[PDB]
Amino acid sequence: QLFNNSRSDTLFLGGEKISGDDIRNQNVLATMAVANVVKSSLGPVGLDKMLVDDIGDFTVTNDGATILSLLDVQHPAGKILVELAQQQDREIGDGTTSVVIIASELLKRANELVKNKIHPTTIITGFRVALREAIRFINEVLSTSVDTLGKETLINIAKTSMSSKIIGADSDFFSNMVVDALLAVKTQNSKGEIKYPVKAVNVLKAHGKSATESLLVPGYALNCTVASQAMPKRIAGGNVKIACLDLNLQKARMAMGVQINIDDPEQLEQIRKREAGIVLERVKKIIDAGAQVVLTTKGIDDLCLKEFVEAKIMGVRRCKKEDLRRIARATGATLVSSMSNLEGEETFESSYLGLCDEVVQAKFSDDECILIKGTSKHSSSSIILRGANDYSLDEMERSLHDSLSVVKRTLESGNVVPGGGCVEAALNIYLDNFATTVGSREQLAIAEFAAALLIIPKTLAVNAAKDSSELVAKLRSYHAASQMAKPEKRRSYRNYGLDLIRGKIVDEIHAGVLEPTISKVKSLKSALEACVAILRIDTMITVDPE
Amino acid sequence: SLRLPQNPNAGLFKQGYNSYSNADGQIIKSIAAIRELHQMCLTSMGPCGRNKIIVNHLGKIIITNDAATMLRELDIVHPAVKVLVMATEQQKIDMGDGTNLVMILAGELLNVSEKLISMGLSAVEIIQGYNMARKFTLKELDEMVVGEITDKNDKNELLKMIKPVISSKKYGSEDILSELVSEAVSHVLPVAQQAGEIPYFNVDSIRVVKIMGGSLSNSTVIKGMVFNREPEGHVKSLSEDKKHKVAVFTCPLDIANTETKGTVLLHNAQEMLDFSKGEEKQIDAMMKEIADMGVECIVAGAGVGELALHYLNRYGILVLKVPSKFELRRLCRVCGATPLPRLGAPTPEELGLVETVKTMEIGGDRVTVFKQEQGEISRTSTIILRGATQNNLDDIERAIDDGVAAVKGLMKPSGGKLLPGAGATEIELISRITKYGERTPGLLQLAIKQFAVAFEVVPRTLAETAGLDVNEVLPNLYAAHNVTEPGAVKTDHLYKGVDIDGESDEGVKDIREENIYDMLATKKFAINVATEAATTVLSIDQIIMAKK
Amino acid sequence: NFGSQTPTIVVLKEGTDASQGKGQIISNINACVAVQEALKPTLGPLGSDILIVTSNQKTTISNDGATILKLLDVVHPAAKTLVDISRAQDAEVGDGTTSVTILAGELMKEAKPFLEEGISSHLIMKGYRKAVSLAVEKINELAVDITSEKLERCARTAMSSKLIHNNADFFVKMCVDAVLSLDRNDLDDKLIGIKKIPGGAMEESLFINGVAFKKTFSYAGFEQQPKKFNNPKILSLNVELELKAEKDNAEVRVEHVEDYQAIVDAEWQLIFEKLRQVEETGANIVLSKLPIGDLATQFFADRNIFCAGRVSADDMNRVIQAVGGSIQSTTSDIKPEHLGTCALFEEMQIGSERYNLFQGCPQAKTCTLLLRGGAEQVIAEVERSLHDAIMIVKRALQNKLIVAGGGATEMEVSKCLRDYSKTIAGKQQMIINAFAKALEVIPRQLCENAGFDAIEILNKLRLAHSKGEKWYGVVFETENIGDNFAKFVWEPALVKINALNSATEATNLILSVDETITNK
Ligand SMILES: Nc1ncnc2c1ncn2[C@@H]1O[C@H](COP(=O)(O)OP(=O)(O)O)[C@@H](O)[C@H]1O
Ligand SMILES: Nc1ncnc2c1ncn2[C@@H]1O[C@H](COP(=O)(O)OP(=O)(O)O)[C@@H](O)[C@H]1O
Ligand SMILES: Nc1ncnc2c1ncn2[C@@H]1O[C@H](COP(=O)(O)OP(=O)(O)O)[C@@H](O)[C@H]1O
Ligand SMILES: [Mg+2]
Ligand SMILES: [Mg+2]
Ligand SMILES: [Mg+2]
Repeated sequence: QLFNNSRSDTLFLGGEKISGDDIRNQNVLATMAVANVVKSSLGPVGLDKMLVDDIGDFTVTNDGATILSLLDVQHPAGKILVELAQQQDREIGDGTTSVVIIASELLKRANELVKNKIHPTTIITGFRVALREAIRFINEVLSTSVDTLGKETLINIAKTSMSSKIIGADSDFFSNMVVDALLAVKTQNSKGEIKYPVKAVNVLKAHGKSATESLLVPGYALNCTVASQAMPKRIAGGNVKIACLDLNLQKARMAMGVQINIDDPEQLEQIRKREAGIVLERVKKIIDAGAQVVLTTKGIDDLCLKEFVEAKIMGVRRCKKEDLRRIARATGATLVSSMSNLEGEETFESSYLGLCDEVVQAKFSDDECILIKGTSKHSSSSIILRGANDYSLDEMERSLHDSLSVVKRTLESGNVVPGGGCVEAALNIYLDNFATTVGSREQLAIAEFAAALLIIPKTLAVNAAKDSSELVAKLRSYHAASQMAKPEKRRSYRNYGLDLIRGKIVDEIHAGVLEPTISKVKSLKSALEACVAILRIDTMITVDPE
Repeated sequence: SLRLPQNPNAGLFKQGYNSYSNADGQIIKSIAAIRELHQMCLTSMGPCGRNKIIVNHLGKIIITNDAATMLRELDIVHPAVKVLVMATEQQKIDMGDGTNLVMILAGELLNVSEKLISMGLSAVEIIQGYNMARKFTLKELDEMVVGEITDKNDKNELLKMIKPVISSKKYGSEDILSELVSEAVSHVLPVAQQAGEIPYFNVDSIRVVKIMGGSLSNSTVIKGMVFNREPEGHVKSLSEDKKHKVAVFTCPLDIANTETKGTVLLHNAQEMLDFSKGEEKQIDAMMKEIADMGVECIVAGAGVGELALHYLNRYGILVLKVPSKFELRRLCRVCGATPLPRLGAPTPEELGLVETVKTMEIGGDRVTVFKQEQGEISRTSTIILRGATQNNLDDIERAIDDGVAAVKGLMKPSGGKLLPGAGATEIELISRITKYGERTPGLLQLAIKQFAVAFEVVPRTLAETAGLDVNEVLPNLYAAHNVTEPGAVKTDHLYKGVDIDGESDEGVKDIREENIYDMLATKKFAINVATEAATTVLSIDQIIMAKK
Repeated sequence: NFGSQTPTIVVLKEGTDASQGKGQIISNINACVAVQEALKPTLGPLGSDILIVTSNQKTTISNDGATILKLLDVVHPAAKTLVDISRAQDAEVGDGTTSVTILAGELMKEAKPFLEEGISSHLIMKGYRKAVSLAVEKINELAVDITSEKLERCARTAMSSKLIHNNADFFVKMCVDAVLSLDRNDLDDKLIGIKKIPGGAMEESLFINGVAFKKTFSYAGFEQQPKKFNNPKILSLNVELELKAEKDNAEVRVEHVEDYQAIVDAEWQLIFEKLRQVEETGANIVLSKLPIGDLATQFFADRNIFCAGRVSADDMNRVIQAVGGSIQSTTSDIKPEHLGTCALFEEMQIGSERYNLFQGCPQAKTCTLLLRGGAEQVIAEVERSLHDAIMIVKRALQNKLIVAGGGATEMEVSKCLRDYSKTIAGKQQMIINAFAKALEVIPRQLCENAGFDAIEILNKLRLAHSKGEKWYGVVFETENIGDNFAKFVWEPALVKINALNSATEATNLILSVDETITNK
């Protein structure tokens, strides 16, 4: 911090050498330097940010998942928090902003314990006994989500994930959208275990009216253009057959290394004809099957387009692999990589075709989308987001994508807990009485671990531009009486948090904000494992590149 | 197509010259340029105001919460911002009180004018609007005045004067800082009750000497003055009573050499023998007439010779150096002596009266003190200001200059004419000026209306700096002035104001019992010069610069 | 309009630093914590020293807060408040500079998380300014009104954390006698002026009842004079004793050649007349600020009269108060009564440098010891250690106040602040308790340098204040904690009052600042 140290005094290293508490201080400032951009983005009162790529392009982002991934940091101690933000997005999909703040403060608050001659091995042991004591207390205080006869255990869950976004005001409209979407795309596996594949719904970047008037599609929406303009755009009538092909349908050459050689020039035209005919024989049998709509991964040549225009078939090129599996899964078809069977003959059976009620191509602000609705075998869903531009919709795309992961977890695990820093304030009262029981040096480690957990409710008040100590002192008073509740419900002074729009302490159950308990579990372990990685480092050895 | 003609007929003037007309939103930019440094003044008005670090190119740092002082060092590019610098500089020179206010108002009048020019009001009508508001503003300040001092010297009355002034600059503790000024003001004033003489007071009388070390509680009020000098011959505690005499000479204590080629000339050995002893006997003979008058300390104006020093410390005459003009003039006012440049006998009527001259250790260096007693009082007293940080000595010293400048406000006008502080004087003008807009017809009513809206910045600033939410504290205070028919006739709703610390809601428990008020003479010229700052910026529609 | 560019008018000059945001005041705190880290391990007797070499290649070694920050040219504006606090305590006291800086550091470091919260700046300053008023009053109760038992113990603690602490058995015996020569209400610091002698060992020093000044010039008749006078007599002069121009001019007209011989003999006549008046009064020692020529020193060399010159005015003022004479800038007005006397005179070889010793006076106002050492930093460290200790025993004579050392003052004040915060007002309970545990940084680092664990110490201090009413503190010898009154460790209270007032003024100065402007 003060000055640079001596460069390899009687050590003979090509790179730099540093040791002592100086690098330990640099890791604290390194974790705090990358955490300051995450501070202002926490809670509903947080504001968004924009990252410029020095080419004019910019992107608005609130969550610290992709912000820290875009910020190219060269200090390796900061890379662990960068990967921690990416790690938490994969498993849980929510709380990337919280683990960076929690992990940074645990290292910041533990920095005072370093110069007290408390070893890091004793500090992490005091943190770990506080962790498993906190997990059991979280397992005591949580609650199942069937919860009540009315739903609204899913309408309220969406508000927590939808808060701190541009469309947080429209969360009342989008709360019904996300719950209706994930209940349509469920599946069955492992003999009774229900799964909810995230990203299976199609998020379209449309422009137009507003985010409030975003129409929920009762079915999947394919984002691709029509091949020819002379084709029929709208196909009515029930039992519309869906064909999902992937083989190469355009005219292709012979095998990858063979050479066509012929002596008799009479058959030179005939081999040209059958190469043009062998590709049309495949299109002939699809017309015999009567598939109104056909989808292909590869291209579609003009030799095939004439047959679809004549027979009124909807041929669409330039489909992707991951989409057609969901089309076949929803419409009831099966993925056809090639047309063949166990016998030597080549044919096409009608069982490979799907079924849907209606297919309509719609265009909105230079965005052609094929609206497939009314799947008979299994339902599907897609959300057409509408806003100002593509870069504003990227925040909405991440806002919706994080909302599916949160609503995924509350259905997989019915246990939930209230927001507003309730459990973060409750663990402090639980750990203070436990810190005195253990006696020896781990009291300060467990105590300072509890003090670091209060940063989540404190940051909600700091970013709100209000008085923070009064809200924290009132939240401290109610949680202080929870441990001394004196059971005989009348077990009140629990399940309360901050209300920032009004600045009062009210019941979070009635306010309608909840979060699954599994997000709290994985966030605490991943935050502490990152804290263990930084505390145990003593000396750095940076080797310059050759 | 690839390149424009790049403004033809531009060679009329130099390439460095640039024009800036009212169009293209440039008047909005000049308001935004004021908004850059105006927000710096928001954190610096009030008792909870925060000082500012200003590192000059030389490295001399001054820490301060005032505006006129901070704007001296900053080199400004925008000319419209320099109007505020010289407007606050005029405020400091004349009255020495109320400069943050000038900036705050002259900046908010340009802020509300941003809305007026955007609506479509012509610039000529804007100046007529504020001028008609100014005549009504200065009229009502004389009407809603309450209280008066009526006594030049009193222990309790000065607490009402000095305390609200120094409360902005380095609040700290109230009693220890206020007593140093109220004690020193009584020493220098020519009281002379029941004589009919004109009062007189000088800003240069009270002066603060900065000494490092100690603490703010150990500060004392010295009757006389002090320098960091060393006696040459000997030091003396001077435990002898029966007061000494003082003789001041502006010329050096040496032989008056010829101005034109003073050179020795010795033709023979008889002159060589007597020339060495002649200088000794001549210097000794001049000291006999000076020594027989009973003088024991002489203040010299320039360098003193060694031969003259040998005969001065023979009889125990103290020597003091004052190598400057103003340092020598300030000392004569204490003892009341009349200097004469001649080396002869001081006149007995012109000899000064000083009882004791002590030399003690305060800041580790040698200092000479000239404390008088209750008998034979003197003027131009000093205040020993002790502190730890030299930067804090600078700002506290200028707070005494602001307090001494506030004492000047009592001499010229007929009396004190105090006003209620803590935003009460600003919030009262909002209702009076708003009613004045309803009485006058014409398109100037919006200018009168926005002039009242600009006065909300004083209660809004004190509520923001006090760590309170302005959305709840401000409209709660309007209820005291929106009210009618309430019991008491002798109405006491005028003393309601903001509060920095304490009760909820905020209307302060009067500014009364609190003993905080404002001066009428400060508010008169502040609103006058603040309106002139907004007048000159709004009246100009084209700006021309050079080299940048 | 006059140009196609139309440049946008910037408010400030080009190159001016940034402005309001998040982290401005935190950078000033971290800047103070950075400077505070360098002075951190230098606390207490079991600390360390700091080696600094500036651009001019001047080596220096020290453990002080004023000297370390003096040589370091600090350009950061908020960090120079520490230079100021240290300088201030040194000036008014000369001891405990570091303590003040570490306390200033921890109050600002403790104010860091409150500034991250929504606490305003004035609320934190009101807590310390209201708490420091009780700390000053509490220290007055901790201090004693001691008058019995008639200096020795106060000097041993002031010499800590530097060289001569281990040699306190020899230096404190003669250092107490330095201030006893000074009478009340004068306390002249220039009389304790001590010089440098490169060469020798510190153990061979001795106490001197007078002055010892370097001649700085080799005269032609220096060896002829005797070095030992049984009953010497000192007379201070100021006239220049050599053949030159008389009074700032030189112009002599001579017409006749017979008078040209007489005017030269007149100059030779008056110069011996000037010297004969010095000879007739019996002045054995002659001293003058101005130079003395070879003509005068050889005239004095014949009849056993020592002389010297090339001395400063500060040295001359110390000679008068030692011998008790006066200054006479004229040879004709010399009388016998104004001549000073002493017991004996002897010029001794000290580090390849000659010094004129005076000693054995019945009443001497001067104490001046020769500092001999190996390196130039050894003699410098012995000077600064004595200069810090001499101020403590100096001001101990001004007032008799004694408080317990070893970090005992901070713990007793902190306990009452915790009781005062427990009672009233709610909001400031966190601030005062934060000031309480932040005030305990002095015994915190004092034991970390000793190698002991801080948890076992700090838990023992709090729970044992009931029987350890006021004199409860740390003991380094027995590796235990006990009463300091039995160990005879004492320290005045003036270091404690000026430390808290300077530290409270230092932290409150920049806590009322949220800006940083740097032109050019
Ligand atoms: N309406 C609300 N009221 C109070 N606290 C809330 C509210 N919405 C969210 N929070 C708090 O914000 C924290 C993180 O919110 P999150 O939705 O993860 O933000 P982001 O989407 O930016 O990651 C949660 O721990 C929760 O307690
Ligand atoms: N303790 C206090 N309580 C209420 N109001 C105060 C207090 N101290 C100062 N004020 C108000 O704050 C205003 C600040 O005036 P200011 O322009 O800073 O004076 P100065 O010209 O000395 O800088 C004053 O007019 C006064 O009414
Ligand atoms: N003999 C001693 N026993 C215990 N503590 C001591 C002793 N001498 C000094 N101290 C402690 O050392 C601290 C610092 O004093 P000192 O070393 O004189 O100055 P500095 O603050 O510059 O290090 C004091 O707070 C005092 O309590
Ligand atoms: Mg979220
Ligand atoms: Mg004022
Ligand atoms: Mg010391």
